[PDB]
Amino acid sequence: NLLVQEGFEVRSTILLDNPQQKSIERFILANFDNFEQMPDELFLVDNKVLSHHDGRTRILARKANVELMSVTELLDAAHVSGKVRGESYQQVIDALTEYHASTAEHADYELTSVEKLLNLRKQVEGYVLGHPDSGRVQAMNALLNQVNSRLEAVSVLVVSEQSIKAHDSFSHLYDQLDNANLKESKHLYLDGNGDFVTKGKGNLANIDKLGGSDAVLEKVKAAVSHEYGQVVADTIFAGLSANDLAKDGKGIDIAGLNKVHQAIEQHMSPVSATMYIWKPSDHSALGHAALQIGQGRTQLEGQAAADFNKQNYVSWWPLGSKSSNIRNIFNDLKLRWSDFSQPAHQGLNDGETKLKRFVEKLNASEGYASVLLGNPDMLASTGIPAHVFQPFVDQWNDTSYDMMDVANRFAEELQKQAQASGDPALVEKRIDNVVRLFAERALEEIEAFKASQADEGRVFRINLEGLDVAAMQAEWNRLSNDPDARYQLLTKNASSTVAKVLKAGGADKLIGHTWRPKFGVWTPTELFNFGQALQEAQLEIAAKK
Ligand SMILES: [Cl-]
Ligand SMILES: [Cl-]
Repeated sequence: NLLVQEGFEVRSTILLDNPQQKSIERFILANFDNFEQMPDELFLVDNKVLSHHDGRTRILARKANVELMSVTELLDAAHVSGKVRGESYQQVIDALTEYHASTAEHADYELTSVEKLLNLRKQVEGYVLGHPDSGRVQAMNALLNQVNSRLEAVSVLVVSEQSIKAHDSFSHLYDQLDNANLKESKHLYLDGNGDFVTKGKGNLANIDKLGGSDAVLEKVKAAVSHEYGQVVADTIFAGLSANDLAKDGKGIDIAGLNKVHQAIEQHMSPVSATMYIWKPSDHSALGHAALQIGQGRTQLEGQAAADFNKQNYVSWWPLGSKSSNIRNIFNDLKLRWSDFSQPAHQGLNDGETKLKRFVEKLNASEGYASVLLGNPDMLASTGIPAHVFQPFVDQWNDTSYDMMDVANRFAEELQKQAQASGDPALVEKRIDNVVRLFAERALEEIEAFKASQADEGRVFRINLEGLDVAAMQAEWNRLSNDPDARYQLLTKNASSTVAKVLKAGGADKLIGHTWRPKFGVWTPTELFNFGQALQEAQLEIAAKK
């Protein structure tokens, strides 16, 4: 047989764990049945016994094998003849795709592959929250059970655990609205488990018995309180009427649930966003705009809060990626307007020089190939499909340092791809744009920062209240989280990207009417005046209470 040493270890490298030196040890070897057939890791935390083999965490016993369905398996299970796949169904399919993607080169308990898993849960739940009569629900429920089995097995080993939002949070509810796509007059009800649900067909009874019970309103209150404490819950419900809470003044519809959402936000964080407007003293020069989205309801601490902050910063490219792209093409730098709005009581030279000698070096397409294969984060923004470039990226990276032949062979492929498309002008412009448009844009920005440090203009700030932060965060996430979204930022004003994010957060509702910039195009001077009208709208709203 084999001996066990100090969790524990076994040797003929196979770890073993008990939650420690009790009579639970008697239950352990009982389960164990064989010699070479042993999982790398094995655990005993509760009535559940769990193992980690390869990259996969499983829950083995409670004294049942659980495969998450593949996308095609799900296509077979959610199939409903005659019906088109709607956005809600697409959001799920995509989230499942992104998940199985992550278990390929990660352990299931890594935070990346858990955030993936959570989003799946988030997307399934909202599927059902918003489409209770869909012929899809059976398959969704089957998938949901699978996900929760996965979360349960895995969370034991997730290191932080903080990102995992309690099943009884206000967040865990609110998160479902995104993929629910619910009409706001729709009410929330509770089922025979007291879970949140909406009803369509068995509807009439619930519709008739509305004032009859407050279990729904009290569940929502209980949720807020479990997450934000009784003080927050007391305070924000104290100033929410019954008709704020529901069109008809009974229970809670979705409009109401959003008012609970926003209310929590104003409480935790009075300002929704800060708009920055750089007005250079003018070399016949260009003005700049950016927006910092606040933290709203979000409860994060330390490093993760700083990260969240940087990722909520709106410009012509997401900030973490801009930063790395800039280093990558050469190899700390701070690239926010907030960084230069300090005034005299407490890099941009090595980066400015390097970038000047890059654009002008680019202003003279074989060289291009070398740059994209260096920057794959940017190469995916060119519109060339992964399966085409990756062979070459791979060749460049690992295979023997035989670089220049590959760089040349890649350039050839780019032209075969431009022809295939049936619009080569367009393919070629897009590659060109990624490569060099980004360089020029980053350069011009760094130069504005410098111009501000050398006091050659003025950075204006507008602090905006009353907008839907979460909404703004999500919009900006759309606009920046895939390689295409980014190409779409690259080729427009920061001013307009900002205006799209403001509009997501409720801007127009605030101002009252639809705002149109002169000619229909955003500029920093347009954003500014917009900014100012939004501020005037808030006072003529908060002063109304
Ligand atoms: Cl949506
Ligand atoms: Cl800009």
